[PDB]
Amino acid sequence: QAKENEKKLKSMEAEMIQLQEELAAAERAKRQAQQERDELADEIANSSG
Amino acid sequence: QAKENEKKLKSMEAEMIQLQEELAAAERAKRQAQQERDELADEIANSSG
Amino acid sequence: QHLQAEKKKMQQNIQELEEQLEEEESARQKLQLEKVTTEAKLKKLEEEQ
Amino acid sequence: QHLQAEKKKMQQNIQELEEQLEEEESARQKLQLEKVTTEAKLKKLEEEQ
Repeated sequence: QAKENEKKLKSMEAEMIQLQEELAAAERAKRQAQQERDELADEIANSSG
Repeated sequence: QAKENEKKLKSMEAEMIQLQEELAAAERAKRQAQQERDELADEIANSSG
Repeated sequence: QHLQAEKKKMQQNIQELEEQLEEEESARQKLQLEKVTTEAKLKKLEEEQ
Repeated sequence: QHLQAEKKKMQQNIQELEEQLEEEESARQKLQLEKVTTEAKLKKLEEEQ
């Protein structure tokens, strides 16, 4: 069973690497989302003025 | 060794848990930006347009 | 017989304690990720509001 | 002597596991409290949204 516990850590490593890809893709969209959100926030303010 | 190997699993879980913290916030940022990139955009064409 | 029974009874306690660690760690790993993910979502949910 | 020596090791293993269970269980309880607080706060933001 000790190998099973080690396999769980190794299995989590594969999921951890996969999570990095999701975070990397999400981080790229999050950074771009802030620019689009800030643009709309400032654009909507200019429309009121 | 099973208990020691298990410590590495819980320690490695911090990486997956830490990545999920940034992934959840990064993924949620797209929803907040999309809700504002489209709502304000449609309103910008009505207010600014 | 006392040492054999004690060492045998103590061995069962280690199995019960080891089983509890696996169950406690299994729930802690999922609870820790849920707590961190929920905490990260809370920080992002506040920005959404 | 070999039985008592191995029997005493079981007590040390049980004691060594008790400190781990007490630490893991204590840390797990703290994570559950934070998850409940974050989940409750997240529900308020989601309801307001």
